[PDB]
Amino acid sequence: MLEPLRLSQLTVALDARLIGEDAVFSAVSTDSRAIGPGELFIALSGPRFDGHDYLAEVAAKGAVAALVEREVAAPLPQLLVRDTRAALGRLGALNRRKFTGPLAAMTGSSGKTTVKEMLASILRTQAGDAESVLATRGNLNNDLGVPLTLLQLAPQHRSAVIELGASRIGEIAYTVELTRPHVAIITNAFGGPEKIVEAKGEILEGLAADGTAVLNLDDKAFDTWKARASGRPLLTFSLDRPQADFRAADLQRDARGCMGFRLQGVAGEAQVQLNLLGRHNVANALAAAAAAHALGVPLDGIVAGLQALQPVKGRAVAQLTASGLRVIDDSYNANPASMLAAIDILSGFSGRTVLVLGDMGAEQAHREVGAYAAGKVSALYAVGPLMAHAVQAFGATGRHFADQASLIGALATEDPTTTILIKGSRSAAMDKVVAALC
Repeated sequence: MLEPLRLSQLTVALDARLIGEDAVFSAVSTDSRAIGPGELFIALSGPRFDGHDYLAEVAAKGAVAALVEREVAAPLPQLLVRDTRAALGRLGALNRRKFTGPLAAMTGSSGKTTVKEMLASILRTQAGDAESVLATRGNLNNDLGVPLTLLQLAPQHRSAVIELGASRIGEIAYTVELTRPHVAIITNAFGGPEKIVEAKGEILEGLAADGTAVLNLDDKAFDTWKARASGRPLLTFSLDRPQADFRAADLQRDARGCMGFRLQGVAGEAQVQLNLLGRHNVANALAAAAAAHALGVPLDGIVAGLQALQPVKGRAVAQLTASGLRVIDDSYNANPASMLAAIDILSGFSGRTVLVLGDMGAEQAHREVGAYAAGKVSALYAVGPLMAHAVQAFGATGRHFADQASLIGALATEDPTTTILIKGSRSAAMDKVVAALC
């Protein structure tokens, strides 16, 4: 928060009644399992629990008051409102309006998180100060996550990078109104494909008349979004089109498989080597570049921020071993969805490819993973009792191993130009296989 807030001064803003003594809070929590002294507890009703049941617990941990939508017959002061979700929203908006620094917001696919992390890297590198830039923590990006994020804005922040997510029409329109960005980015596009396009376009309505929209010229929804931008300043990005404001030429993988390119367009020209796999991440880099340009960052800061960004440990971390093997460490976690994506990542390499799996934390889901890999990778090597079903479904170039030591022994024979991707749920400990090779 920009400053502490007093209960009696929020009755107008929140249309609330104060019950009990006045109090001053300096942060908020929506969870009695993570609250401490000085904090306002906000009681939310959910599908499993009701925050209103935990007033004794928050009071004993030092919460100064509770925001509630019914009066509990209570161990601390209550600020009573009609809707605690809506009141949280108002508190987010209220705190945002005390923040005077540059603020960008982004939505689209899961690419939005990557654009957030790219842009945050750019801003923090340019500033030489990571704590001076606020960015949405994880995916705290919905009708609750956005205002909780805006409530983190504090006197040390000089700029902010907010992610907005949606699973319905109206959600982004609500949160972007709280957020009021100077720059809004849509990476790409509920009730169907046109509903998705309408939802993502809501981010543009949160811009002022001179706010900048960052749009993908390659997206089928470009025309619709440009129309909805209604004349606001626009920066475009493309992998294909010479007229886009931000462009990439000479896309090339380095030895790890990480994408490099030549940035072109209105910020100038420069070579950029990312530490990330995938052609689509070049497009995310262009969107981050455009947003940073709009916020005043020079070419060399854009380049340095993009090259500084590292993948999260155990999440598609590509690297070369001493023996010239390409190893993609995806060993953090796994489920059916993420297995399928990993297979598709590995399928983009042209040499021998080897998918290396441990059990997902049933037997049909393992069959489905094995069968989906057939036709996309050269071999499937796996360990774990459930993964026998994957190997069997995959076919004759699959191998099942009775333990990690024999799996590692097989992999130690793989030759340069081969690419290996290692993945399992946290319980499989496939990070040990990565450690043995790297």
